Amino acid sequence: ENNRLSVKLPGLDLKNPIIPASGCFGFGEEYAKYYDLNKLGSIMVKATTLHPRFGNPTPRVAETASGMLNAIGLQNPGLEVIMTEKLPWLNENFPELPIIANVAGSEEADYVAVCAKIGDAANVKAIELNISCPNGQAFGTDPEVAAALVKACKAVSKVPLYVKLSPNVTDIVPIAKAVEAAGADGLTMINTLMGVRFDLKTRQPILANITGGLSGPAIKPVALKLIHQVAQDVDIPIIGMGGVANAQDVLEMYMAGASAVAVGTANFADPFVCPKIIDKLPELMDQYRIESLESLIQEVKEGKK
Amino acid sequence: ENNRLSVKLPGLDLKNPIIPASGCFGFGEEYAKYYDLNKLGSIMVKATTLHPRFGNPTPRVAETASGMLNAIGLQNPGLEVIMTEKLPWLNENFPELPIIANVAGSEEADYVAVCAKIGDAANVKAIELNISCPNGQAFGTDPEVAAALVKACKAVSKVPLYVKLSPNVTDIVPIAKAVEAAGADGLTMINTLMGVRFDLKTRQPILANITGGLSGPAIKPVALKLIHQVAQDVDIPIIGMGGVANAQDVLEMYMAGASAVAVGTANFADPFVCPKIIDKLPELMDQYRIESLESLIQEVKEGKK
Amino acid sequence: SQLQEMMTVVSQREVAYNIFEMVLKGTLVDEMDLPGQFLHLAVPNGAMLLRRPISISSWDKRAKTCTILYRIGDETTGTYKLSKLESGAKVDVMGPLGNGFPVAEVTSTDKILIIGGGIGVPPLYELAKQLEKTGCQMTILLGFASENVKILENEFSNLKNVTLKIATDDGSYGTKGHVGMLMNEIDFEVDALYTCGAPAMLKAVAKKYDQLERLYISMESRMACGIGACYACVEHDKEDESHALKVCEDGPVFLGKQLSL
Amino acid sequence: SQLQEMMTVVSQREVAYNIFEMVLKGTLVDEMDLPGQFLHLAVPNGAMLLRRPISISSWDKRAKTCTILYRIGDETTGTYKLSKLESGAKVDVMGPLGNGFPVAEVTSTDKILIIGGGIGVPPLYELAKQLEKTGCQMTILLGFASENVKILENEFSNLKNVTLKIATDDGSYGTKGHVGMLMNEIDFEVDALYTCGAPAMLKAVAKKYDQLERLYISMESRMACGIGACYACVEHDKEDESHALKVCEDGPVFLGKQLSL
Ligand SMILES: Cc1cc2nc3c(=O)[nH]c(=O)nc-3n(C[C@H](O)[C@H](O)[C@H](O)COP(=O)(O)OP(=O)(O)OC[C@H]3O[C@@H](n4cnc5c(N)ncnc54)[C@H](O)[C@@H]3O)c2cc1C
Ligand SMILES: Cc1cc2nc3c(=O)[nH]c(=O)nc-3n(C[C@H](O)[C@H](O)[C@H](O)COP(=O)(O)OP(=O)(O)OC[C@H]3O[C@@H](n4cnc5c(N)ncnc54)[C@H](O)[C@@H]3O)c2cc1C
Ligand SMILES: Cc1cc2nc3c(=O)[nH]c(=O)nc-3n(C[C@@H](O)[C@H](O)[C@@H](O)COP(=O)(O)O)c2cc1C
Ligand SMILES: Cc1cc2nc3c(=O)[nH]c(=O)nc-3n(C[C@@H](O)[C@H](O)[C@@H](O)COP(=O)(O)O)c2cc1C
Ligand SMILES: O=C(O)c1cc(=O)[nH]c(=O)[nH]1
Ligand SMILES: O=C(O)c1cc(=O)[nH]c(=O)[nH]1
Ligand code: FES
Ligand code: FES
Repeated sequence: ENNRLSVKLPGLDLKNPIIPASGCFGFGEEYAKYYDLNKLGSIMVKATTLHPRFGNPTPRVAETASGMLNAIGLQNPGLEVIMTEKLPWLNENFPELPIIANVAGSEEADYVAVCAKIGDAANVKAIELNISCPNGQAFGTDPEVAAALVKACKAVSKVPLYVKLSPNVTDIVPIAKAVEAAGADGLTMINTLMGVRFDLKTRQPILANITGGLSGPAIKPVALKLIHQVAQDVDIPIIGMGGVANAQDVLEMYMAGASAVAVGTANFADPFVCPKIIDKLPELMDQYRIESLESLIQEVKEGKK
Repeated sequence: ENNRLSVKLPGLDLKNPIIPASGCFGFGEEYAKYYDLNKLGSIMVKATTLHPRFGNPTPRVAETASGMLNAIGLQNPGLEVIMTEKLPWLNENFPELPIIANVAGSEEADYVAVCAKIGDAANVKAIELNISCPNGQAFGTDPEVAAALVKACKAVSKVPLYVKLSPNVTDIVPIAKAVEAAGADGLTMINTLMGVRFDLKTRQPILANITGGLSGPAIKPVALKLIHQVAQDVDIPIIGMGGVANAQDVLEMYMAGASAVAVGTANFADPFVCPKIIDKLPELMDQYRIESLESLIQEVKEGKK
Repeated sequence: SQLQEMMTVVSQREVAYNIFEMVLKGTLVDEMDLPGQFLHLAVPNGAMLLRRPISISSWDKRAKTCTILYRIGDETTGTYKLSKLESGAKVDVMGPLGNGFPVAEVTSTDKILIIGGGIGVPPLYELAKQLEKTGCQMTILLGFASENVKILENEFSNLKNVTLKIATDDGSYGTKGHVGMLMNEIDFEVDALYTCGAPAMLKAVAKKYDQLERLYISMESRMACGIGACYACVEHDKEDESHALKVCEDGPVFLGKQLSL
Repeated sequence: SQLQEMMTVVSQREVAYNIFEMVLKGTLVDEMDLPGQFLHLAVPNGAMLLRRPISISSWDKRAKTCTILYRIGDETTGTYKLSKLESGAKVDVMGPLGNGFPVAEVTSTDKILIIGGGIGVPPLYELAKQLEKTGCQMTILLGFASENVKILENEFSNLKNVTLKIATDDGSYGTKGHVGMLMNEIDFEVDALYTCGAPAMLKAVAKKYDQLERLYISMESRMACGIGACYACVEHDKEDESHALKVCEDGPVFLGKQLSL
């Protein structure tokens, strides 16, 4: 890549700010067949839990206008398998690709166990605390509760801790502040909103889980609102996500206050969406008077109040 | 119309369940040029405030994927003008069209003044309390506060009181229950979610108000989730809205638990969307084994737990 | 019937840098009579629900066609997707809409001034065509950012009793500069003015001819419904305190100064 | 290159009640070799991002084309919008994808049974064409809800060493009833079975031939990514406790009983 696209975030020295979002890229195996994963700034792999999980019954996905619903249920092979097979595979093929490990769980002790171990993996450069799984969340809706968790995990993590916020709250500001004061090195947002779809013939919800998480271009305006809201009073970097489908969106996230950008749902529509964005980015920057993304971050940051 | 489409709701004897949503139909004058407003079950006119309001600076609208943002700012000519000109116009041309009056304000006393008067209008058959304006809301996020307001307005209203809920909350259930216990005859939901859009050239938000309300097909899954959630434990009817663009959507709202359906944003895309839905509805019902919407409501209601 | 129709694309060609000229054919042309009215076109993308408001540049009564000139943005805009339409493609159209330019209320002995710039120039073409059928003097002053953007010159100068003056900011073709420079040169006594262009240009025109009674300004705004129901496209009347004017229903065109209906 | 391509629509005709047959032309046909593989097609609507997974029914190597048979829903579905495509229109395609039917590992002396029903019938056509090139007995049992839905009969019976039996639930054409009735009649000793259809039908087949080693079942599921990364299209392995199988990568086709890889 080139200098104009590089950003420095805690634990993350990215060649470009394009990072596939958690749960949308597996552990990189499938998309490696499509293109050189080294073209990416980093990857946010699927949620890892202390114990392997099958997940929710099927159907697990549904389509909505400019978005989709999912209720996978945090399926993953467990920490042991992820530590011995998944992460090593990425480290063996793509040694220089920094990876962000997504961590989830049903209770504090579960989060703690994973955070304390997952950092041993040479290629894991940061942890993304998933306190926001929709269908996670019972930890992302109360500031004091979220803070308690973050503090505990921070005390045991060997790598920087990024916290993934939920958009399903009345006021995200108190939650963000609390999490920052508790020791979080950065934030990532947003996880999905909650939605439902009904099958007219059966009169029953399409998803077996009834409710699911809503993602895609449809939620971009909400993601921007929240990122912008949180950026106005947090002193730690934010990696934004929610409806990014092209380079223009990436730039819009920057205007909102993000430092790097994750792409989720778009990979399903177009498996080459990430490399495309990376390629179109410099042209777009030229057109909008942007010398480097590093300069854009600072410019948006000082143009506050 | 015909029997299969008629629904009986407090104060509302609708020929069909299609009602244009508040702020998307003005006071009916403009769309009357397009078609006979008598084809509609009812109309939800623009918010009325004690004092006339100009609203927010422009731009007031923006487009998003499968939706749009708006920050009109509650512009309306005031109660006096609405009582003497707007409502009388509808009563003179369409005497048999029941109308739902949307009420808003900055404080309890404002809501109270409007609710106490607006019911005098012969054609106003119900009041829709707007405690949810995004950009309203400072009343729709706390159960006790919402309840206090609803109780006061209910004591002064001569017509049934329907309360419009906000989707921008952590848990809508407590708010719904509180509002029901306070005397509300029914509920309508949802109002808009909050979003933002940035102009790449100016690096500034497109809307002058910065934030706006997000509506359109994009928010349908969220509307269904909430309606379904609330319907499981409220004993009063719900008029649903959020992303309805066709007859299939109307039926989906019914499966979720709504008794009638409002259509907002779709009118902008297609000014004949309402009459079209009304016409296509019977065919669709045939196909999905529905004899009457009145029977569908009961069926969905007893198929609970 | 008379409000919406699936018009047919007769042709679509790019006439200037990123500016397309589309010729539509349909019965809606029959309702057209006033210049400055607009069409609310629907984008061929289900994710883009808001119709784009574009003024009618001209129409052929006998041929049953109407012509619109419009600028496109990047791959993510609707105008871009609109410009991809071939011959025979259908376009969902809402119109004619809005209050047009007051034409049939002027003598055949008046000195008319028509000022335009950029994409505000198109509706002014049908204005001249309608005024040529009446009689007297017309002096059109058109301004552009660059020659690369210059449109409708060939057909404007092809009009009788018309005096055309072109100006260009940087990419020079005519007189170097802005339309404000041309306004300074004109000697004759103007009895009516018609303008349509960038807010900055409209400000210069309204300021220079502050007390010209027949000063018509065609405005632009972000719209949604396009018929006056949403209250999105609002402007202030004779000063902040008064009525609220909708650019889609009361406008596009209004009376003098910083807006009077 | 070899994973995605903007294929061209050679033709598209409705062959049965709401069932279309589309013939696509493109280089992707070169990678095709196994029957039962699928194509992930993109809907011509920006608001519908999820690609629809449709099996390949057959392909012509020399002509560089592939043919897919698919059912459409109402105005709001993507298949509906897909069926509106004319000759020359482009279709965004991802494929070949999935594990196909194991063909080149059977003798020219085996008794083959192929059971199909409804929209599960299409991929089974290329299966027979590939097995005809090998040699031995093939007995295809096809079931449909009604004659109005019946597809591919003319080309199935146009195959050598093939014995075709059609059944129809209500709208009778062949033997009145379900495929379960046909299964009861067959006398010969089957050495391999290939099935693709409704979950109910697949259950009857797997139950009747519980211990048939070479029992291949082509499965359906709600998908998203189509390559095995999203974990949406998941199924259970040899009993609940074991591995999780993805119908898009490990499948569509799996081994016997209520699923074994
Ligand atoms: C009454 C009227 C007449 C017009 N006549 C013409 C004309 O004859 N020729 C011409 O080239 N342009 C004209 N415009 C401007 C034209 O409508 C916008 O440039 C165009 O709608 C921008 O759409 P987009 O395809 O770029 O979409 P996007 O940029 O993706 O934006 C999507 C939404 O933003 C709205 N929007 C974005 N920018 C503008 C803008 N500057 N003004 C208004 N709406 C905007 C779009 O209409 C749409 O609803 C007119 C505007 C108005 C209000
Ligand atoms: C491996 C595989 C092969 C298939 N092969 C064929 C074939 O050859 N011919 C054929 O007619 N059908 C086939 N199907 C079923 C076909 O994919 C669905 O009928 C179709 O995707 C439904 O899309 P829709 O256009 O109706 O959209 P909508 O109903 O609007 O639904 C939108 C979303 O729902 C998904 N969806 C809805 N119903 C189904 C369903 N029953 N199964 C799977 N996805 C669904 C769509 O794929 C899409 O992502 C196959 C399915 C799979 C998994
Ligand atoms: C299929 C699917 C699975 C997901 N699984 C996770 C997950 O494991 N952990 C997590 O933090 N987020 C998960 N996400 C959510 C995000 O990675 C992401 O925030 C996203 O959905 C919002 O951005 P997008 O619109 O680009 O998808 C998942 C999303 C999808 C669609
Ligand atoms: C332009 C605009 C103005 C609106 N004004 C109001 C209003 O006056 N009062 C109110 O209760 N809701 C208002 N709404 C919101 C709703 O009527 C409605 O809940 C809607 O946006 C959600 O449904 P929809 O997706 O069908 O639009 C407004 C919506 C729009 C788009
Ligand atoms: O695994 C899932 O279902 C899941 C997890 C999460 O954090 N968010 C989401 O949308 N899906
Ligand atoms: O007038 C507005 O801006 C408005 C009011 C309201 O209740 N909701 C909305 O989306 N817009
Ligand atoms: S576009 Fe709706 S009031 Fe003008
Ligand atoms: S479609 Fe994503 S894992 Fe199968």
